[PDB]
Amino acid sequence: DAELKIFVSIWRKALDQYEAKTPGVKVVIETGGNTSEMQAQYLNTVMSAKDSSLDVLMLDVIRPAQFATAGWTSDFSGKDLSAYLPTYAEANTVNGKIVALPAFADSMFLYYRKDLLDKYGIKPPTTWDELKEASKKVMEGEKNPELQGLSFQGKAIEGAVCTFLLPYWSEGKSLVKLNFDNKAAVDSLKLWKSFVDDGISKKNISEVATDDTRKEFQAGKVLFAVNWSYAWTHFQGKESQVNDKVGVARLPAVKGGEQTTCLGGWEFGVSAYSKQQDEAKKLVEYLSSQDVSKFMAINAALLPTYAALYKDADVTKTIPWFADALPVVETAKARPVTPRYNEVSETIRTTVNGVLAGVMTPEDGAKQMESRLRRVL
Ligand SMILES: CCCCCCCCO[C@H]1O[C@H](CS(=O)(=O)O)[C@@H](O)[C@H](O)[C@H]1O
Repeated sequence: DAELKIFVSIWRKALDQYEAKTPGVKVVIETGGNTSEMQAQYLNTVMSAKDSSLDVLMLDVIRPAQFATAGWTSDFSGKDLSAYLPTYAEANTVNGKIVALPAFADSMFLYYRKDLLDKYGIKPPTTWDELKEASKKVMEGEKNPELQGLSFQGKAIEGAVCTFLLPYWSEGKSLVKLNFDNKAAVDSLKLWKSFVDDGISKKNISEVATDDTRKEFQAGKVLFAVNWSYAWTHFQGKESQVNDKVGVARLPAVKGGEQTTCLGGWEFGVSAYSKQQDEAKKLVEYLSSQDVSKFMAINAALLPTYAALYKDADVTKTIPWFADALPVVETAKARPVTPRYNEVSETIRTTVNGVLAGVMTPEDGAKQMESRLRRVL
């Protein structure tokens, strides 16, 4: 018997299946913020205070180092992660302890209006330069002041960390020992600024969060969108203007660079302060199972944590492009692994937001970012 509390901020469907096979166990969803940094700030407060209310925590792929070192989670003792994609086995392992079980993979893709590219004879762009030239050509034809060339995240949210690193990684650089490439940091901030200055992105991109990009593209207002796999279900759902009008490509590269992307995804941890440790673990073993991974791929376009589900016939029937997504996820670059990740994120996202709001130049942004990261890495 148990009333379990899960922090998830279609999962209700998965929880109803567990309840239907587990008599005397009911599960209630709890929330605290939309974007991941908001969820982190909240969980820091209640975990710091040893709050026993939550049993299971849905945590971002960037969280296990913090949660492990603070002793905020109950480790899966003797657990083998070898069935999961190795990138997620590694992320959920800290000094040899299994901190959490993978919930779903994720990576950033380029969503595009394949109807608009097709009308203008344009191929999916492989460089930001090709994306600019495509946007200009489509915008000149459409004469549509509501049509944005490129939606990307400029709000001071976790997503803007990812935004900063896409061009940095593309140029072949790494952040981590801190290894700050100033030229590539300014080049990243200049690129995102250049879309606002050129009109290819809207004047207030600094106000745009992950799900703003999702809603605006879904409403038919965006040619090109940087986003995560979950967007797909919404694009092809009942309140979309873009059903059957969406292509998915690897992100453009910077001139002469690689088509790199950011690793994302989430995992289920058990709270160290949970009073229902045994039933919490059993719920997490169900939620991290292959059957539930498959259900979440088909019903919510969450990329699987199991390699085999990428080319499972029921998964590809629903989302054909998942068959091409496995190597993108497998090769995706990771945000720095550190217990102090919240300080890394805070520095990077506020610098991106400031540059895009015009509050600081890319040059001053990069300098201030490097000074702040030095005290943290
Ligand atoms: C039914 C459940 C749907 C939720 C699936 C996507 C959640 C957002 O997660 C993605 O974006 C984060 C940035 S942000 O949007 O929080 O700024 C990244 O950190 C994550 O790694 C990535 O998976």
